[PDB]
Parts: sequence; structure tokens; C-alpha cells
Amino acid sequence: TPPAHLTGEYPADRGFDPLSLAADPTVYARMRVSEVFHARLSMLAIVGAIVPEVLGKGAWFEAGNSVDGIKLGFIAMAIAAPTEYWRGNGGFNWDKGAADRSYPGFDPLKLTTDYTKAAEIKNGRLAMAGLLGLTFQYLATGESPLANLA
Amino acid sequence: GHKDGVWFPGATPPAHLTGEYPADRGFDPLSLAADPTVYARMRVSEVFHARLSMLAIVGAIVPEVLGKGAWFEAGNSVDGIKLGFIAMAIAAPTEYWRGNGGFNWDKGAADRSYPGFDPLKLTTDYTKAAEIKNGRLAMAGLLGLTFQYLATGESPLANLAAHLANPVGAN
Amino acid sequence: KYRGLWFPNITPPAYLTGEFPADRGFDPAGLAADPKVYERMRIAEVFNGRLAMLAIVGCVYPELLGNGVWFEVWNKVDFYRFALISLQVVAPLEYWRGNGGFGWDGEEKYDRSYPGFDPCNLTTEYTKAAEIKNGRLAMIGMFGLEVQSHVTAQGPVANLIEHLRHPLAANIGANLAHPW
Amino acid sequence: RPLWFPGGYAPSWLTGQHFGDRGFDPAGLAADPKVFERMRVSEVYHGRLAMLAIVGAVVPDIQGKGAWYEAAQSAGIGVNEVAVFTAAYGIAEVARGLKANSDPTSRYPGFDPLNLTTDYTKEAEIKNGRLALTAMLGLEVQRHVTGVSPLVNLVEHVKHPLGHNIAESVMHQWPVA
Ligand SMILES: CC1=C(C#C/C(C)=C/C=C/C(C)=C/C=C/C=C(C)/C=C/C=C(C)/C=C/[C@@]23O[C@]2(C)C[C@@H](O)CC3(C)C)C(C)(C)C[C@H](O)C1
Repeated sequence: TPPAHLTGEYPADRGFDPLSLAADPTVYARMRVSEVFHARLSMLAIVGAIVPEVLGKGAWFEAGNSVDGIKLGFIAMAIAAPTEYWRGNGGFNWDKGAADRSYPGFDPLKLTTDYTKAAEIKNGRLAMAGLLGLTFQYLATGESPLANLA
Repeated sequence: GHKDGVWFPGATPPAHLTGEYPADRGFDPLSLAADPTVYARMRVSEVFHARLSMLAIVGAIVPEVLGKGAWFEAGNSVDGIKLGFIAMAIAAPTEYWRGNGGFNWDKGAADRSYPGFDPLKLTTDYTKAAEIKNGRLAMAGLLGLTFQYLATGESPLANLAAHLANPVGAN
Repeated sequence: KYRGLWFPNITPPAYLTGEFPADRGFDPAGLAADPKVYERMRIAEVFNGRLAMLAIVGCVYPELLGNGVWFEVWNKVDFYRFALISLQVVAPLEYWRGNGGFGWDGEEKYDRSYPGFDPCNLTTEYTKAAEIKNGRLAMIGMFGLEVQSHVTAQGPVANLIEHLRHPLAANIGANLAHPW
Repeated sequence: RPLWFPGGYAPSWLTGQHFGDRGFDPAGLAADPKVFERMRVSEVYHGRLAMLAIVGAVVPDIQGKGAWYEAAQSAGIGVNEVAVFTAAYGIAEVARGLKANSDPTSRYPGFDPLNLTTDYTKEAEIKNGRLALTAMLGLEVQRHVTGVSPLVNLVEHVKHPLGHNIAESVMHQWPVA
């Protein structure tokens, strides 16, 4: 049975809130943006944990003795600083926005449907679940992703 | 009023830029030219920076072509301090005369950007817009020559000789 | 609203009326003629100033305590760890500063130049001008420190003490006459 | 209204009736009114338990019986002994948890032999609780980052404040204990 605050207005809605975290609408608005971003980040990660380990580059937990983790961490944080601020601000100016910060502009093909909006978050939810799993298998064994498949 | 287009596909020109002065492509995101009196000055400075850059990118290459080393080896081939002193001692009257628009204390009211040195009578709107266009290239070029020398350390013409024989694996 | 000017007999720009603290009619390069940029410039001026004030005390005081010189700190301290950990710590704070609050839509509309972090109720249109002027002084100072770092290659307290001990043999003239 | 952050913005659900309302809920975790009362129960519980903990983490380290993270194995207490305690504590726990979250006794069971219940004492309970809760968080994190006892941490900081602080400590590879 769907909850009271969680109605079926927004994409990928299934009526799941046993914890009542998104009771307030403005909270739910933030939740939604944060779910989409977490989904979008988890996909580049789930793929980025397989694709440069298939080609003979070594596993995701082996990355430490292939890069300088401190320095790469610095580089990543130094390019995240402008771009995350711009994502958050909705542009470059001091006063905020009016350029929708979840679903900005990048669609030259007119693919923004409610189906595709739902499928952004649908594919994302199991990429998240996958990544949550991928780590748990490594902590309970000692194995790589494709080695865990055996 | 932009017949020749704009710097970004669908961009709106700024309010102070209305396609009236040469080579306006409606580009001022930091709004440095909002004040008109300042924009008048800005125009002269850009054209001058342009004309200085074109003599410089030539002077960094045409000596190198005739086998004299690159531009960063010019310090070996000249006395660096001394020529710098004579350059500053010759620029002093001539730059003052350029700024004053003449030789008399109370200014001249000649166009100090476009003075009138033209025995071939080529002064047209196209040529004004081509001064700045060829200029913006040469500035960008000179900005390259410095940054290429900092990231590499070989000659300018050697970096071109790399890139034709190394399209992938240049950067 | 009488106010002083930065150069004797000049006339101020027409967009600088004295309406804001520490206005001295100074914008020859016309970088604040549009009002919205003048709003951001104003926030930036106070924030660069505040950081220069922290910086210049941070640069001078550990050298006074004999803990080292500010531009030689990176041979004892790893820069990349320091900068990673700093950006991790600073990021949500800077985020909230630019945002205007903790909410995604701003919501809790705070002043992003002058929030209320003032338990002594000391804020006036005068203390604002004092904050700006102290900040401008510190920015000029931090420019001095960097150029002095390159030219003399000694620390700033050392540079001061050298000028006091040998005012003629330790000044900008003598230090720039030599190759340096 | 005294608030947790300067500017004068409180959530709507946090009105200023309950003890310790300082307009602090930027994640909207008490927006629903039924969850609020449970949470009001568990804040006081967590608070009281931490208060006991923090006093119990300092006193045997003062007495010289080892630091709190090395105080179980120093006097035995294995996983079976925590199981027997947990079974013994369960009786009082289910006795507590048989009543509703709306009854004032669910926080305030009335055992007051000195008769010191006022409103000043309820806020003072909640404030000392939240201070002890952050202190336990501090103990755990310090334990891992510095890798020494908390009283050691305090003593080094008092004697050499620039020498030993969070800034020094966090510039080494910190998960060490
Ligand atoms: C326009 C605009 C913007 C902008 C911009 C940009 C990109 C501006 C940058 C322009 C740029 C890049 C300007 C270069 C100048 C170089 C000069 C003058 C040449 C001198 C060089 C000389 C005189 C050197 C002489 C040499 O003798 C030497 C010393 C050694 C010899 O061996 C060889 C030669 C002969 C070489 C914003 C900021 C984006 C927003 C705003 O709203 C609108």
C-alpha cells in the first residue's frame, strides 16, 4: 500500500517509504535530485569498476598500486569544486538559478520522456545495489567482480 | 545587428555590444565593456595589442626559419639588458606621441588608433575587421608559444613537426 | 554623504555614489559599471580581504614563533595531502556560503557577505568600512610577501629585521640593482 | 527563539515546545509527527546511556586499568559475557518497551527520591546528554585517528596545544588503531 506523502506524481515512483524520510515536499524535492545524482554517479562507477579491469589493468581494489591516490584525489577534488558549485548554483552567476539542476539541458535528440526519466533512476537503483554488493563480496571473500561470478 | 555571427551558436549579444564597431562578435561575459568611455579605450588597446602581437609572432618564427635558434635562445644572441634599455628609451617619445595624438602639450585630436598612414588607401570596414581578426589569432598564437614552451621545451616549429608525424600522441 | 577620494582632484564614477562602505570613487577600469556585477564584486572584495587578513597573520606568526617560513613549509609538510584534506573540509562550508543556507533552494535566506555571526552586536556601516580597509591593507601586504619571497628569498620577519638593521643595504633599490 | 544557527530560520514542525528545540532539523527527519515522539524517546535514552558511558570510559583509565577500548579484554569480558548481560538487560528493556511513545513516563519513569524534577532539570538532562553523545563520537574517532587513550589526547593538547591538535594528527595516515 502506498504511503500518504508519497503519491505517484514523480518518475520511478513505487510508493516505498517505510521510514517516512521524505514526508515534507521540499525535502522530497532534494531527495529526488540526490537519488538521481547518486544513480548517475553509480553507473559510471559500476562500469568503471569492470571496464578497466577486463583489459588487463587490475581490479578495483588494486587501484592503489597503479595510481598516486593522494594526488589523484587532489586533482579530482580540484575539478569537482567549480563544477559541483555550478551544478548546485544552476549556472555561473552569484544569484542562483532557473536552469533545472536535476535535468539541465543535454538532450539534442528529444529523449526526455517520463519513461526515460524513470529509466534513468531504474537502471541507477540496481547499479547502486550492484556497487553496494560488489564491495560486500570483496569484504567477505578476497575476489574481483568477474572472479566472484565463478 | 550582428551580420557576421556570434561567438557561441545560440548566444545573445550583451547590451553594450550592438554590432556597431569592427569585429564585434558579441563576446563580453564578464561585462568589462559596460561603460562606453571605457569601451572606447578598450577598442584602441585591443587593436594595439593585436598589431604588436603580429610583429612578435613573426619575429619569433622568421628568425628561427633562417637558422638562428628559437625565441628562447635569443638571450644568447643579443645583450638582453642593453637592447631592452634602448627599446624603452625609443618607446618613451613615440608612445607619448601616440597617446597625446601629436607633439603639442594640449593634445592633438587625431584618431590615435587609426592615425592616417595609408598611401595605398586600403582603409575599409573589411580591413578594420581583418586587422582585429588576424590580431586575435596572433595573440592566441603567442599565448600558445609560451604555454607550449612551458609544457614541452623544444622549438615552436619542432612542435608542429611533432604533430604531423604524431597526430595521436601529440598532446 | 561626503566621502574622500583616492586621488586629489578627480571626479568619481557616476555609479559610485558613496552608497556602500569604503567607496572612494575608485573604478578607473570600469569593472563595476553594471549593478549586478557590482553586487558580486562587493561580496568578492570582502571575501578576498578576509582571507588575506587570515593569510597574513598565518604567514607572519609561525615565523615569529620559530616554526618555519611560510613559503618553505612544503618541504616539511606534504602539499597534496594538505590540499586534499583541506578541500574535503572546506567544500561543504564554501557550498553553504555560496548557497545561502543548507537547503537545496536556498530557503533560509541569509546574507552571504554579512551573516549574523556577531555576538557583540558591533555591526554598523562604519565597522563595515573598517573591515574593508583592513582587508585592502592585507591584500596589498600579501602581494608584498609574495614578491619579497621571490626577490629576497628570506622570510618577511627576516626582511623587516634586515631593513631595520641595515636600512640602506636592505631596501628595494639595492635588492633590485643586483641580479636577484 | 534561541536557535542552533544564526539567522532566525526554524523548520515548521520544530515549533519550540519540546525540551531542546533549537530549530535543528535540516534533514527533515522529524517532519512526520508520530516519528517525532519515538525520536524524542530515543534521544533521551541514547543521551543517558552515553552519559554513563563517557563517565565509564574515563574513570577506569584514571585509576590505571587501561583505556576504554582495551578494558574489556584486560578483565576478560568476551562475546559470551556481553550475551549474558544482553539477556539480563532485555527484561528491563521489554518492560520499558511495553508502554507507548506518547506516555510521558516513557522518558520520565518517576524514580525521583530527591524530588528534583523541574523544567530546568529536563533541559539540563537533554543538554548534558547531547554533550555526552558528541563526546562518545569524539572518543571513537579520536581512538582511530590518534591511536592513544583520550586522557593522553587531552594531556598532550593541554601541554602542547599547537603540537598536538586535530590538524597535526590528520596529516598522518590516520586509521592506525
Ligand atoms: C576579450 C574578453 C576576454 C578575453 C580575453 C583574452 C583571451 C585575452 C588575451 C589576449 C592575449 C593573449 C594577448 C597577448 C599579448 C601579447 C603581446 C602584446 C605581444 C608582445 C610580445 C613581444 C613584444 C615579444 C617580442 C619578442 O622579442 C621577444 C621578447 C623575444 C624574441 O625572440 C621574439 C619576439 C619578437 C616574439 C574575456 C576575459 C574572456 C572576457 C571579456 O569580457 C572579453
